[PDB]
This record gives sequence, structure tokens and C-alpha cells, in this order.
Amino acid sequence: NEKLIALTFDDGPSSTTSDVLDILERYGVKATFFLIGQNVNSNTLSIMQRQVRMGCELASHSYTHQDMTNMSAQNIRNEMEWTSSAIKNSVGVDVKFFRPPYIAVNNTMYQNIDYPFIQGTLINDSENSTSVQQRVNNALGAAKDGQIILLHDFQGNSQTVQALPQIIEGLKNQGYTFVTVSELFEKKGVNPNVEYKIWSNANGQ
Ligand SMILES: [Co+2]
Repeated sequence: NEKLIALTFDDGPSSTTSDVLDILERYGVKATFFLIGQNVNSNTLSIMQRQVRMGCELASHSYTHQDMTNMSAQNIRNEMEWTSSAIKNSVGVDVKFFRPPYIAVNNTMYQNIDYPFIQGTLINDSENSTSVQQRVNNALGAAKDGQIILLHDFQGNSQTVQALPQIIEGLKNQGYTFVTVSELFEKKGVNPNVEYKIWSNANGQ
């Protein structure tokens, strides 16, 4: 009767990431970080190393974080390969999932990206006008068994850092167990590797 939640973070690594990690470590919780490839560099190495130490999953958010519906097939493929190899060659882990920038997806992307697409429920934590407590309530209201929840850890997103302790404490209080996206599919016995699909819940609905 385990109830699984996959907390996920877009747009890092950034210095804000380290504050997210401090909180995840405090609560013994793992998350998934969809990284922007050009943010994988010597300035972010120690953060990515700590992500791997804590068993947080690293995934792909493209290399330049542009709207990939305006990109050629070749450029899409280069973005994906460069992001995966940057993550593999820096800290030794293999990307398993892709999340499209801006959740902008078209046929060309689906034809030229070999990873499962992840969306999840947005909590609108990219705009400062969304308060700490709005972020808390949106995350708590989006939770259900098997659900992926989309947050951001771009530099400066301190209102999500402020929101995260209530979110974790509240979901545990509701009986949820935190998993990575890989762990989510593994534990539900679901094959994520379905082409032409974008997932928000391990049930695929
Ligand atoms: Co993004």
C-alpha cells in the first residue's frame, strides 16, 4: 500500500540547488534533478557530486534550455547527446529521463529523443509572484499515488527553498514515500520507455 511521490527539480544545478539538497538531506528524501547541460561545469561539479552521493537522480533538461519545437532534428539530437555525456563524464551517472524545456514538445522532438518524456504537475514556482505558501499548497494539492511533481532550482528561486520543508513534512504526514523517477517506475513495475508519450504519473493516464 506504498504511496509514491516523485519530487523533481528543473533548471539546475545552481547555488540554490545546494539549499534544496540541505533540506532533502535533513528529511532523508531523494529527488530527481533535470539538469541544463550548459550548467554542468567546474562551477557546479561539487553540487552534482553531492547529488550523486545523496542518491538523487540526474536527468536531462536539454543543453541550452531553448524551445526545442523551433529546432532541427540534428540540433535536438546534439543537445541530448551533449547533455547526457556531460553528466556521464562529470559524475559517472547515466541519464534515464528527459523533460522538455517549457514543456514545449512537437513531433520532431518525439522522433529524435530516445529517452522517456516527463512532464508532471506544475506548481508555478517559476514566477516570484507565486508565494511560498501558494507553492506549498500547490504541491500538497497535486500529490497522489504515483505522481511526478515539477519544481525549479534555478539560481535565486529561494521561495521554493522556503516552501520545501512544509511540502516534505506534509506529504509524509499524508503517508507518501519519496522516490526518484527511476525508482517510481521500477517500484510500480511500469516500463517508462514508451515512444511518443509524456508521463506525469507512473499510471500513464
Ligand atoms: Co526549465
